[PDB]
Amino acid sequence: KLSEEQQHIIAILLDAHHKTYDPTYADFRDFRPPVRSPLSMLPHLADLVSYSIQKVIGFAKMIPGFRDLTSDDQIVLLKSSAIEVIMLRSNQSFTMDDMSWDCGSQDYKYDVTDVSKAGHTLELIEPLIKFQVGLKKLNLHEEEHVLLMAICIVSPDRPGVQDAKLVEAIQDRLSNTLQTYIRCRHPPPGSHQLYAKMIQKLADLRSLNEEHSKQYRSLSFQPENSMKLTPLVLEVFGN
Amino acid sequence: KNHPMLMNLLK
Ligand SMILES: [O][C]([C][C]C([O])=O)[C]OC1=[C][C]=C(C2345B678B9%10%11B6%12%13B96%14B%109%15B%1172B932B437B%1285B%1363C%14%1527C2=[C][C]=C(C([O])(C(F)(F)F)C(F)(F)F)[C]=[C]2)[C]=[C]1
Repeated sequence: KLSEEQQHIIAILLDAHHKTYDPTYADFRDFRPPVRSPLSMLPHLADLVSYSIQKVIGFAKMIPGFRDLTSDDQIVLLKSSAIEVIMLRSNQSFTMDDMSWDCGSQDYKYDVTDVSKAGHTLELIEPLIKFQVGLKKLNLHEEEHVLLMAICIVSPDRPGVQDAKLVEAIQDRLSNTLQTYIRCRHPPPGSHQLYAKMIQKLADLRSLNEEHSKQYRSLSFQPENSMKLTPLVLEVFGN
Repeated sequence: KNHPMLMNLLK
């Protein structure tokens, strides 16, 4: 049975997502323009990631209990989850019609070629597409999508976490909300093993995060590429 | 380990 507290948690996270995800993509005009061995898409996609980081921080701040953590722990959690939550939240714009992230317009529709033109390789891009396809196929309720993003952010095993017991206590409240939501509100057959499949997406994200950081380190080690990043991206992903 | 932009966005 979904308790009053669990229904409240879901309502907060749905509101938080509403306040931090703009399905009109209006702000994309502000980024450096996309250009389709030159990394022609790096300025645009770095600006897009920088913008997305700001949205993920805004969502995180509204997760019940996140503000009770120390500043150090909030920082560790956001730095370690940012690319994973961006990959998750990007699934909303992903389409299996042509395996692209379609942000409202042809200029802002990104395929595997565009991602390679920001400097990433098939080692990341192939499993990233497989993740987007597998997540899209779960046909998550919006409630499950926002819970999964929150559980991803509040992970007690991230490196450098200090108060791992409090992080785990916050995450457990979200995990039990999600498990009870699936059991009470997701009708079969779509609910079949859904919680385990969602946790599997969190394990897939760790692998994607490790590969992203490897390729980010390689690309940002070249100062000509670092010059095209943003200050926020350099702070979050490293310098 | 100075994260002034993150710190500032966190409040
Ligand atoms: O959900 C929003 C709008 C809703 C709202 O209003 O918020 C919809 O937007 C989107 C935001 C992000 C993406 C993505 B999608 B996966 B493909 B990769 B990653 B996600 B991120 B871009 B596309 B690339 C992405 C990526 C690019 C650059 C680096 C890079 O490594 C770089 F640039 F290559 F060096 C970086 F350093 F990290 F940037 C890493 C990853 C799509 C849509």
